[PDB]
Order: sequence, then C-alpha cells, then structure tokens
Amino acid sequence: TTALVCDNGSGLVKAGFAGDDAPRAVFPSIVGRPRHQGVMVGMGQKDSYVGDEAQSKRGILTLKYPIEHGIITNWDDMEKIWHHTFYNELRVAPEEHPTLLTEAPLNPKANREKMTQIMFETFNVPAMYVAIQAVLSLYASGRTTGIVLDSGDGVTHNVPIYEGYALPHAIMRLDLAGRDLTDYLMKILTERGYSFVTTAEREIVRDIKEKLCYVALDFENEMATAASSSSLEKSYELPDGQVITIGNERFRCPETLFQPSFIGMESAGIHETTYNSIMKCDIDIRKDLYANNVLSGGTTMYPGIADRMQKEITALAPSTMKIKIIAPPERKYSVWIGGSILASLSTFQQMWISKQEYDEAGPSIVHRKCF
Amino acid sequence: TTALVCDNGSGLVKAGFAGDDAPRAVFPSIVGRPRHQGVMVGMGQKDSYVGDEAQSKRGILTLKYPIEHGIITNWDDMEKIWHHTFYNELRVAPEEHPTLLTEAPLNPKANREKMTQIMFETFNVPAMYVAIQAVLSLYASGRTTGIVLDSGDGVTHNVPIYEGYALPHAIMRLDLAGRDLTDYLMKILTERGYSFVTTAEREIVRDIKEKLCYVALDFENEMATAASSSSLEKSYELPDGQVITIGNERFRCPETLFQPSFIGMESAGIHETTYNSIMKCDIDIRKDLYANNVLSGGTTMYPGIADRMQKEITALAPSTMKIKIIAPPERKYSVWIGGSILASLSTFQQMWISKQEYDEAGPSIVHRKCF
Amino acid sequence: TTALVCDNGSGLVKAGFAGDDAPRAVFPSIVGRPRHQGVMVGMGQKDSYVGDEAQSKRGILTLKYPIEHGIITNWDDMEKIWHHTFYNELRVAPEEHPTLLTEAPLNPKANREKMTQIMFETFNVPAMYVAIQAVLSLYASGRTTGIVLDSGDGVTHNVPIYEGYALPHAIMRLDLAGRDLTDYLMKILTERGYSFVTTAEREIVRDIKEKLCYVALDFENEMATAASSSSLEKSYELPDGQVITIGNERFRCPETLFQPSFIGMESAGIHETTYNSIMKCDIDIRKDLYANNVLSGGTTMYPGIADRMQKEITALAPSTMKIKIIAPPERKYSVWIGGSILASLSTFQQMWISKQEYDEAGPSIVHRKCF
Amino acid sequence: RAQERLATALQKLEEAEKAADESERGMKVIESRAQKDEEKMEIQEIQLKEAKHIA
Amino acid sequence: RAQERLATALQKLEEAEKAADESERGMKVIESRAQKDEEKMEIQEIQLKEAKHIA
Ligand SMILES: Nc1ncnc2c1ncn2[C@@H]1O[C@H](COP(=O)(O)OP(=O)(O)O)[C@@H](O)[C@H]1O
Ligand SMILES: Nc1ncnc2c1ncn2[C@@H]1O[C@H](COP(=O)(O)OP(=O)(O)O)[C@@H](O)[C@H]1O
Ligand SMILES: Nc1ncnc2c1ncn2[C@@H]1O[C@H](COP(=O)(O)OP(=O)(O)O)[C@@H](O)[C@H]1O
Repeated sequence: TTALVCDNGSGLVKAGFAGDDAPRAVFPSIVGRPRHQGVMVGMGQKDSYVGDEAQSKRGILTLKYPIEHGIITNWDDMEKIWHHTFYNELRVAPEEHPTLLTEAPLNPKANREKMTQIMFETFNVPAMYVAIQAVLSLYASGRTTGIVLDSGDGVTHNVPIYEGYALPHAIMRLDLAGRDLTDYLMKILTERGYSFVTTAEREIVRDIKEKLCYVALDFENEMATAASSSSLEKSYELPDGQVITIGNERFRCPETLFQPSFIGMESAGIHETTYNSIMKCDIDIRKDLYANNVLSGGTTMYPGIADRMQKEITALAPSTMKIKIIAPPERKYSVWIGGSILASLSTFQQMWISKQEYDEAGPSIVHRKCF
Repeated sequence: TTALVCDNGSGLVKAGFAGDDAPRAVFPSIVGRPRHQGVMVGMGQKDSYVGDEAQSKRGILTLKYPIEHGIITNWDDMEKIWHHTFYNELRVAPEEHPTLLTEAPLNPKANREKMTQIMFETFNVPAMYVAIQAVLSLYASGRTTGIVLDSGDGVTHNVPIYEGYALPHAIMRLDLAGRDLTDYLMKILTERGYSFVTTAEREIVRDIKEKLCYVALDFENEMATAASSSSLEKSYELPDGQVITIGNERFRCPETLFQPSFIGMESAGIHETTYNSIMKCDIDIRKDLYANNVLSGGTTMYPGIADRMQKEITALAPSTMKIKIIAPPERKYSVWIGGSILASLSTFQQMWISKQEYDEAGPSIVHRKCF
Repeated sequence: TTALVCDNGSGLVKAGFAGDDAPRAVFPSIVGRPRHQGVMVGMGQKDSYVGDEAQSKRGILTLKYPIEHGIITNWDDMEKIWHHTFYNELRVAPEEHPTLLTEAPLNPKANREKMTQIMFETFNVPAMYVAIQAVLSLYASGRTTGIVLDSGDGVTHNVPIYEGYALPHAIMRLDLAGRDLTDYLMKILTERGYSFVTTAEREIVRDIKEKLCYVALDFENEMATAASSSSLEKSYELPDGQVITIGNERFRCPETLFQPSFIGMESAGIHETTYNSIMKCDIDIRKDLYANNVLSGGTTMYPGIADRMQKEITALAPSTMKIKIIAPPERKYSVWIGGSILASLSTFQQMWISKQEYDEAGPSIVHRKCF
Repeated sequence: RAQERLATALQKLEEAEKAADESERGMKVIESRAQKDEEKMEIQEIQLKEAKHIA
Repeated sequence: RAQERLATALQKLEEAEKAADESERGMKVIESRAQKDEEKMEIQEIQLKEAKHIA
C-alpha cells in the first residue's frame, strides 16, 4: 500500500502519492457558486464548482476560499475540496490509502481535531497523520539543522531546528502573506487608474503580482530610480485587452514583507522575525542557524528576495558570521516534497494514527505522541 | 484675505467663502450642448450651458456630467464648471483667493495633479489645497473620532478616524451611489409602463427618487405590505402632466444600497462595509467607533436610512455595545461646512500650497505631507 | 525636608513621599508614540505619551517599555518617565527633594552609575541613594531575618538575610517574571483561536492574566479535572465582545514559574531556587530561613502560590523543619513600603549621597561605601 | 503567418528581457559585494598594520 | 498594419538580441571579476587570521 501526501495549503492544494518527485494534482483551493440567475433551460447547471474549473467559469461565480490564515473556516467547502482532490484529480479511493496532511504551527486545536474526524468518518481512510510544514521543508532541503522561513499564502512562520530537535519557544508566526500582498496590490493599483473589486478580479491581480513583481535590493534607491527614469515599467494584458502599465508598484508590493507597516500591521519584517527567532535560540547553535537559513513556499518566490534578506540579516547579525540563504528553484513545492519523503520513510510506518486508535481514543489522539 | 471652499462632489457643485455657515452657490454639475439645429436667425444662442441654466433648457440640450465616480473624465467641461462657479455664481476674482478643493479617498493621482495644475495655471489662484471629504465631514460634525460614511453621488466611502488619526488600511470605497440608484429606478419604473430614456429624463427620475423614495426598516415585510395593501402607493406629476403612480419601488430603489446584488454588483451593503471597516481597525478603538458612526452626503438623506443602518450594524456587532448613528439634518452639506471650518482655522494657514512652491516643485507637490 | 521614594521596577512605576503608608502615584512605565498618519489639522497632538495617558490611547500608539529585565535599555524614555513622575503625577520640584531609588541585585554597574548621573545632572536632586529591593521588602515585612522572594515584572530574585546581614554568595537571580508569563499566555491562547499580536493587545492579555489566572496545588490533578469536567471554564469580555472562554490555561500560565521548561528555560522553579539559596547559606541559620520565607512583588499575587510553594519547599526540606511562607495582602507594594520606612529613619540621613560628594568623586561614588 | 511570427518574436523578446534583467540584478548584487569586499579589505589592512606595528 | 507591427516586432527582436548578447557578455565578465574577488577575499581572510595569531 502507498500513502497520499495532501498539502492542502491555503490557496493551493497539492496532492500526490508518497514516493513521487512532485505533486500530481495542483489546483487552487477555491469553491465557486453562480451568482446570476440562469436562463438556458436543460443545460443542467450545477450549484458549486470547485478547483480549476471554478477558474474557467470564474466570470459568473463568487469565489470563496475555505481556509483563511492556515485555519479552515468553511468545513463544507473544505469537504468539497477534499472530495474533488481524491476522486476527480487523483482518482483514488481513500478507503485503502493512508493520508498525510500538513498544518502550520500555532493553529487552533479544533482545526486538527475536526480534520482527523473528517478524514476518518467522511472518507474512511485507514490511517492519517498531521505534520508541520516547516519540518517537511527541512526534509526536502536535505538538512537536519537550519531555520526555515515558510511563507505560504495565508501565514508566514519561522521554525528553528537544530540536529533534528525543534525549539518550540522560538517559533514565530506572522499573519502576513501572499493574500495580503494581493490586497495591497489591488489597493495600490487603484492610484494609477485601474480598479479591481470583484473576487474574480482578485485572481487577475494575483496573476499580475506573480508575473511582474520583484523585491528591490534598496528600496529608496529603487523609488528614486522609478521617480526619475521610466525603465522599470512593464505592461500587462488583461483578459479582455486594454493593457495596463505599472511602474514602482512592481517592487512596492512585496516590500510589504519587509515593512508590514504598509498594510497597517505593527510587527516586524520577515528579515527581523528571522533574526529574532535566532536570538531566542541558544547561543551555541546560532552560527549553524545563520549558515542554514532555508526559504520555502510560494511567497518566497519573488526575484531578489534572497539577496534582500541576506543583505538585511547580514546588517543585523554580528560582522563575523557567515549568513547564507538557501533558496532552491523548487521552493513552492518543498513542503510536499518533504511530505512525500517522510511518508515513504520506513521508520514512519508505526507513527500513523490508525482507525483502531481513533475509534479507541476519540479525535483527541491527534495531539498525543502520535502528533 | 478670504479662502474659497469649492466642494466639487460628483453631480452637485457647492461653493462659498471660508467662514460662512452654508454654501452660497449650489447648482448641478452638468454641461449641456444643443442637439437640434436652430432656425431663428438673430437668436445668437450659445454653444454650451453650464449649471442651473442647463436644467432650464433641458428639453433642448444633451446633459453631460464631467465627473463619473469622483474621477474627472472631461477636463474641458470641468474647467467650464469652475469658470462658471468663480465668475457667475460667486462673482470673485480667483487670483485673489486661496481655494480649498475636496476629493474622495483612493482616486487616481493624476486627478489631483491635473486639478492643481489647472487651479494654478488657468485660474491663477495664489494657493490651493485638496482635502478628503470624510475628514471635513468629521470637522463639521463636531467629533474627533468616529467612522464616517460619506455617500455622495459618485462614490461611497468609510474612513475611520480616532483622536484625529486616520487608519488608511481600513478605508473602504464603493462605487455605488445616487447615480446608480437613479439608473436602477429608471430601469424598474418600466414595469409599470413609464419609460425615461433621454439624458434629460434622468433629471425627472432623480427628482422622483428624492421626493418619494425611502428605506424600509424590513424589506420582506414591506414587500408583503405592498403586495397586499395600497397604503404605500404615491403619485407624482411630470413636467407634462400625466401623473405617475409609484408602488413598492419607492423602497426597492434605495434598498440597492443594502443589497448591491440588485444592480449586479458583487460587493456588500453599506451596513456591512461599515462593519468590516470597524473590524479591520484595532480592537481597543472599536467601541468608540461603534458609538460614533457618522453619516454625510446626499445619498444618506433617505427617510429611515439611519434606523435601518442601526438595525443592521446592531445585528452584526456583539450584543454588549451601544451602536449609535449620527445623522444631522444638514447632512448633504457637511463636507462643505467642515471645509469652511478647516480653511478658517488659523493653524491651517501654513498648510496651503503656495504658488511659488508649485512653480519650483511641479504639480507633484500635491502628494507631499499636504496629502 | 522630605525624601521621595521612587520604586521603578520593570512595568509599573510607583512613587510617593517618605513617611506615607502607600505610594500616591502608580502607573505603567510605558512610553507610547503614534504610529498612524494624523489628518485633523489643528488637533495639536503630541509626539509621545507616557504613563497612564498612553493606556487610554493604546489603539493609536506603539508601546515601549524602557526597562527590560531590571536593566534600563532606553535612557531617553526613562528620562521621560522620571520627568512625568516628578512633575505631572507628584507635582514636586526635584531640586529640593532627596530621592531614593531601587534596583534588583546583580545588575550591570553602568545602569546604577548612569541612573545617578541623570538624577544629579538632569533633575538636579540634592541627594540620592539606590537600594536593593529585597532589603526594602524585608523592612516592610517587619522582620530582620528571612529569605525574601521578590518576583517583579522583569526579574525574580532570592536574597537571604540573617540578623540584618545579607549573604551575597547565596543571592539567586532569575530572568523569569510577569512579562514572560504574559508572553506565554499569549502563545497558548492561540490554541483556542484567540490571537493577540499587537503591543496594545499585550495589555489586554496582561489584564486577562491578572484577573483569571491562579496557581494549581497539584498540576497533574488539575489538568485531569480540566480535561474531564468543565467547572474551570471562565469567561472574559474583551474591549468589544466575543467573550473568550479560558480553560486550563488559567493555571497553565503561572505554572511556568514552577516549571520554567515550559518557556524553554533551563533553570529550576522558584521553589527550587529558594531551597537552593537556603542550602547555599550556612547551617546554623537554615531553620530561621525556613521559618521566615517572605514573598513580595506583583508576580507573587496569584491565588494559591503561597500554598503551592509551601507544599514544594516542605517536600524538599527535611521533615523535622517547619516551613512558613509570609504573604501579606499588600505584597505588590512591599518594596515601596520598605523604601518609605528606610528613608524616614533618622539614622539613614547620614547615608545619602550628597551632591558635593558626587561633584568631587564622579558617578563612581555609588558603588562605594555610599552604596 | 504575420500574426504567428509577431507572437513568436514577442515571446522571444520576453525571454531575452528576463535574461537581461536577471543579469542586471546579478551584476548589481556583485558590485555591492565588491564594495563590501573593499571596505572589509581596508578595515583588515588597517588592523594588519596595527598588528604588525605592535608585533 | 500587420506588416507594420511586424516590422516593429522584428526591430524589437534585433535590439532585444542586442540586449541579450550584452547580458551574456556582461555576466561572463562579471563572473570572472567575481571569482577574482573571492580569491582575493579568501587569501586576505587567511592573512587576517595569520596577523591576529602573530599579534
Ligand atoms: N512567482 C511568484 N512570485 C510571487 N508570488 C508568487 C509566485 N508564485 C506564487 N506566488 C504566490 O504564492 C501564493 C501561493 O503560495 P503556496 O505555496 O501555494 O501556499 P499555499 O500552498 O499555502 O497556498 C499565491 O498567493 C501567489 O500569490
Ligand atoms: N432627499 C434625498 N433623498 C434621496 N436622495 C437624495 C436626496 N437629496 C439628494 N439626493 C441624492 O444625492 C445626490 C447628490 O449628493 P451630493 O451630496 O450632492 O453628492 P455630490 O456633491 O458628490 O454630488 C443626488 O444624486 C441625489 O440623487
Ligand atoms: N493579581 C495579580 N495576579 C497575577 N499577576 C499580577 C497581579 N497583579 C499584578 N500582576 C503582575 O505583576 C506585574 C507587575 O509587578 P510589579 O510589582 O509592578 O513589578 P515591577 O514594579 O518591577 O514592574 C505585572 O506584569 C502583572 O502581570
């Protein structure tokens, strides 16, 4: 038997089989419902589109994300997402496959409890397990120490690990991510004349962000460069023509990661929460952590983010340390890759939570040594 | 010297002097041009009528608004509007008076820059300043905290302010207003046979709206009351005769503000964007914001809108807070009143943009700390 | 002439006159600065609020503490705190009043030296003196023998004293205190879905802790009873609503004092450092020290901490010894009471550091016999 | 055919611009590395002269 | 008009391959300069250690 590695994320579902080199199914975690009335009789419209289909019918739907910041807020939508993943994308029967699921640090406990209750009762999986995203990133990176910065789409977090032991008191979690960057980019494009308001235009703005945004190495110098030159402006082609041209908005959007006061948050940038997690860690492992700073997740994928973060952390740390930032090209899928590695490990086969254990001890079994 | 206060708005120009209790020139923001040929030689008729004269010559002209949603789209028309305001309604020389202009939040920047350029090059004013409409509304209301909902004719926006500090990340702007309500009323008045299609029958429909429409405290109960009785059905007399009778669409028109799906918009009602702005603010100013919910602008003048807003926000917010809605009788002119207060403040005489500052720094000087 | 008694501590300034039963000015030692834009001209707002004023405007300010763990890390902020205490809370001219200050054992020397340099050059007092907090606790307790546990807000320490002689080699200092308990409570509240991240929400969490937390007599049995029943659940009403329900983290928070491994510290609990200070002392005084175990400071104010510490120390010490724990109801102010007593003693008037002594010997006069 | 070759030339322009701007970013991070190198160099040469004189 | 924007696409392709060959030649010269810089910085780091040891 083989296991299923479903990294449900928050804004992208990634599923596949344990032992693969990459996820087989990657689609947005979206549930769309029609908002107009529907006149053609006989074509038999359905009531909810889930996944990559909702992006095709995007023009006549209201797109909902069932998961807000790591946390699941709509359990019916999430059951639809999982059903679509199991049956219409992987085409497997979950009654005969263990399932490894992934979660961010410092979430509510009812999240995991309801997740496993659903997986055992609605889908009847034989076993299941919930892993932390950062640990799986560090598996897939081929390290055993290092401070991992996993910037997804709802949540950003640092998890310092040394020699296979994690330092829980030094785990930092920040609720600024790609979704807030998209909202800031909408709000900041509005000052050039373009307005995107609907949930179906949020997707167009997310595409603009992915395709044109980058991190400036020096924010003030890039601002002056954009104010004087015009060599920074790119054009983008909306899905109906009418090209839009954006200038300093390209590097002004992901700069919110380093100055979260742009969106009215009080906290510190990612370069500073990384350093603060390191300084919470014990003094004997800080050199290794400085040398093994691992990036993963979709929001770490801007051009120039590694160079920017190295410049910042280097200016912060003592001048006699080797700051080094590991940013693989397959960053976005690191959590899934590590999950596949972990579920294929042979030592792991007695760490699943079986159906018998669940029927014995209730959903509370999730927080036990079978974590 | 004295400063002028020109509240351009979108659909009604309001001008006056700084230090008065009310504007002395309120006229529509329309520019009409004749559409027929013109036979009587010696008539010597003009080519474009501005303001209140166009409303007299409606039946002969095509009426155009130079401001769509806050944004100015026809700069020649807007320049005609300003010339009329300065020389024919107020009878002042604009090269001797500072001018305070107003604008809505989250507009393009070229709007404000071109406005400044016009006011300095064409009209040659000594100083000028562009202010936000919601802040001026809060000046006129006598508060210093509170979340203001300024529903004009182009745009609707919430701007939460606490102790004189505005929270820009919580500013909301919606493009539903009196113009969209007029269009919806034109559309649903065809269910009874009345047809208003001309650009000059829109003014008749706007008059019908102002004089007969009201907000229902409960929408289904008023729907049933209109379906059964006839006690809520009222009549109106056109400029031609032939009275029209308005039934349940007396309250279906302004209900679009609370159900923007009526006109096919995706967004949420004003009662819900207000609450979302609250919940986007901090946690320890929300009680004051709930208690100081300020209404202004012409689209808030419907009967029953304050009671409806209170019922809705009360059903939304927690059950332990006093929700209060401030709705003065001189709502429609609140922005202008606050503008006069501000421009008369002696502290303000150092916030003007002088002409020499402009001549040396270009029109970009508008977005500086005078923003 | 009268002396002032300013007990700074790390998070609550409390001052007054020598010869009173209580301080007349107790306020948090925070300095807030506005972090938002500021739109209302003529508001004339300030740039930094200190003390209790900054607590009313939390939703607008970013709150700093100028004292981290006993140690002062922001001298400008501390100078502001002292200026506020002298002129606005007390309304006295500090150039005509001797001032008694306190500090914790085993701090840097520059802390104390710079403190006296400020008090002589800036505030220009005629005399001053710095006292150890535990000694003043022992004065106020009415004893001359005993081991005093002074858990403040940044630092905890034991200081054994016998017949008025302090045994410096047995002094223990621990950097676990109320601030770390607040951070741990913020971290474990996220298990139920509440998130407090802002520096202004740290204060909400501190009030929650003060009002609801208590020390369990038996930690494992309390965990079992919280898992089984629901009689421990208590609700708290935030500044808005969404009343939060707190379960076993009512007593999991202050249990960090007895198990510092919860927050990833290596050291041992307060009961064990107390016992270790005892066994570090001589053998002829351990009986009196067991019988005179004095608690003081705000973190010793949890319900049940005296009974818990007696149970632990009794299990540690030999069976033939009677353990006693003195916990007055005015523990939070014991250091100030003792400071007032000491400064009013007529014998003490020869122990002040006069201004001429300072002028002739430099700030080094503070570690000298003029202690 | 004209539209086909238009689109192909466009996508090739896109690829070339990607490569060129990435090279620009690389050369900028390299020259910054070089100035940081040079300032570390001056500091370490100065401590070298200090160590040699004191030795 | 197809031939018009076609000719502009082709001239853009010419200058774009110009920018691309400049990118590649520049990155070659700058990677050579880089490797030189790291040779220099490592030899001077070892020399700094030697100097502190003699000190
Ligand atoms: N090339 C890119 N540049 C910038 N952002 C990107 C890029 N690719 C994806 N993203 C962002 O990453 C987010 C998705 O991150 P992801 O790794 O899928 O997290 P999750 O799996 O939890 O949704 C999206 O919101 C998207 O905006
Ligand atoms: N009593 C009323 N009831 C309903 N709507 C009104 C009333 N009075 C004015 N309005 C609407 O208000 C709009 C004008 O609002 P106003 O405050 O003038 O905004 P602006 O100045 O930006 O045009 C008009 O479109 C009109 O339809
Ligand atoms: N009733 C209480 N229960 C628990 N903790 C308390 C109580 N009252 C105060 N505290 C804690 O005590 C701390 C303040 O202690 P305090 O005596 O002011 O020390 P310092 O003066 O050195 O700051 C605060 O952090 C608060 O959390």
